[PDB]
Amino acid sequence: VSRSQRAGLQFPVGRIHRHLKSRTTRVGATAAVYSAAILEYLTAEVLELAGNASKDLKVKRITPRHLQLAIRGDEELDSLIKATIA
Amino acid sequence: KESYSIYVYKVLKQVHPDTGISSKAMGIMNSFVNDIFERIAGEASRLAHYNKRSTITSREIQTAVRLLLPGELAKHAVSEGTKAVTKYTSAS
Amino acid sequence: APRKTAGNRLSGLLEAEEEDEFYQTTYGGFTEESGDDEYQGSDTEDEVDSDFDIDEGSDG
Repeated sequence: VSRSQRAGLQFPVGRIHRHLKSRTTRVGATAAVYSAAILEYLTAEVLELAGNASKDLKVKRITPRHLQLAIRGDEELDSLIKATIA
Repeated sequence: KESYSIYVYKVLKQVHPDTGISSKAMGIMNSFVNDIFERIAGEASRLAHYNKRSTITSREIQTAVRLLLPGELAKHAVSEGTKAVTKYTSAS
Repeated sequence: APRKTAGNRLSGLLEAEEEDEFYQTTYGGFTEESGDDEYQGSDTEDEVDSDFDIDEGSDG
């Protein structure tokens, strides 16, 4: 069915393919599928940690402080965001 | 610049189906995803030029991921990426 | 004579402050704010371009 469904992804491989084309001005399907999977994985990792931080609250909702706990609290995520900004 | 917030939300449903996210926190997630993607895409372009590849494929993405992602993030991301590509190139 | 440890924690402290500032400024700051509404989730379509499934592809 959907190309993102074919890859088993929630992130949109067509949109990411166009984004890659825009930022690399040929982009194969596998580049877009792999990029989507990678962005989805990093997203899942940050949200898992952030949502763990927001457990124990009756209304479970991730705020910027939970994202801070998730990324700043994690040697790899913290170095990734620092390199990325700088 | 690009909007991935709705896909971030779907991933959140997967990892924590009872958990919401605030608008500002979602904005931070969208910003981070966009910046990480820009880095991967720039690196992949540089790798394809360096290796004289006419087309950016998952080989260049994977090398960029290894170069850019700290430690175990890279390992797990490479696993996930390879998995997705296998699924995409198989039948369904 | 001066002691050796004098001020030997100052640069760690400055690095900690710099990291504080980094998380208070990056992406608008990793800080809670009054009026921060819940993100309300409006799904979208994902169409691939014509050149999505392109063909992607020594002796001695």
